[PDB]
Amino acid sequence: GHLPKPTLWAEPGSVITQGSPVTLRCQGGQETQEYRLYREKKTALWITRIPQELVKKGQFPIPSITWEHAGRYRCYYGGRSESSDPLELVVTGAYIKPTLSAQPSPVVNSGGNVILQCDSQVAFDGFSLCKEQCLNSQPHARGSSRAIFSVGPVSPSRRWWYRCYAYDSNSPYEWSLPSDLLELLVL
Amino acid sequence: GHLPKPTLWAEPGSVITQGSPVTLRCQGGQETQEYRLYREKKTALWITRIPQELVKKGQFPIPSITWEHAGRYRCYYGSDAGRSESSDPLELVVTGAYIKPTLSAQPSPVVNSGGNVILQCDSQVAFDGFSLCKEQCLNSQPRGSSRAIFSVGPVSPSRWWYRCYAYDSNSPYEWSLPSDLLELLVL
Repeated sequence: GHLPKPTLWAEPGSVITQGSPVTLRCQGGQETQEYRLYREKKTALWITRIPQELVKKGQFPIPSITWEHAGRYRCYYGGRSESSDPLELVVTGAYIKPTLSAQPSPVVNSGGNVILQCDSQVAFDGFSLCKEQCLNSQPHARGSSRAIFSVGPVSPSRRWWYRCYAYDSNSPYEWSLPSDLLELLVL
Repeated sequence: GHLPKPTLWAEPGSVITQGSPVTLRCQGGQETQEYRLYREKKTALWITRIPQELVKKGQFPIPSITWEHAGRYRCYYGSDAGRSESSDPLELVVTGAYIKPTLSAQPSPVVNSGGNVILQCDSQVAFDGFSLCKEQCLNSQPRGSSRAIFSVGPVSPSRWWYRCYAYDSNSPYEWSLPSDLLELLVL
């Protein structure tokens, strides 16, 4: 027949601060069941610890996330369906926090673009920029562990709040503590 | 080095009524990278008409979307000094190809907070695929014929509007006209 690849998502989201709650949702449609979540590359042990009741409903809750929970996940149901697109679960708070700046400034004209700079006091091969949806960048040419991002066009009609993270690619799903919140003043 | 897989999204979204504009974004680290957008299973000619000015900024606009625009896209950046993995896929859907299905509450649009309700998507003509969208979407199956059943998890006050669609699995990104909006009422 036609078993549509299910939809996988995290609530409240996929980038969650260590110690905090989150619930992985897999839902193909109807009231139920044969949902099967698994982490890519290394079996995730908490999944096996989810009450069949929640699994038929496609709810895989994590009361208190830990670095061990991080990873790329996919789920399916069942004949079976294709695996859902990957959901990368991220935990933050593992390394010192970088600093986020807007060059030249947070104040920018409507429809314009601004360069956001993420600087780390300790070297890293990976940086992330999220808007309270993240962007992933490698370091930038001239900087001692700094990634620079380009955001725009900005518009007043929208909220432009950012935070950036530094991480080691050896474990791409464990990010540093978030940077202070950076608010863009569109004009 | 380390080449972080780019983030690929669409503005204003991945479900666009036929005739409307839509801009697919593929972004990464710097101000300009050699981004490359491509569709799966069938090459997308429209991507080649994109000026290099936009491409370097990772922008790939579609002024007026058509059936031929629907599809599974991914992108990456660099050159064979280093190209990144392809971004997570983005399924670009185009709606309004078929007669709209009817969407109903099973037993009713007014439910107790924390409760679950069954949504039914019915079509006057056979379709092997259905989709339910919260004004994201989860796709379902019938299932000998014509209807789809979706179960929406713990309903909470902290807004619930839905529209459903019908489609052919042999053309999974071309959806029908949307059913009327269905507002759920929490008590």
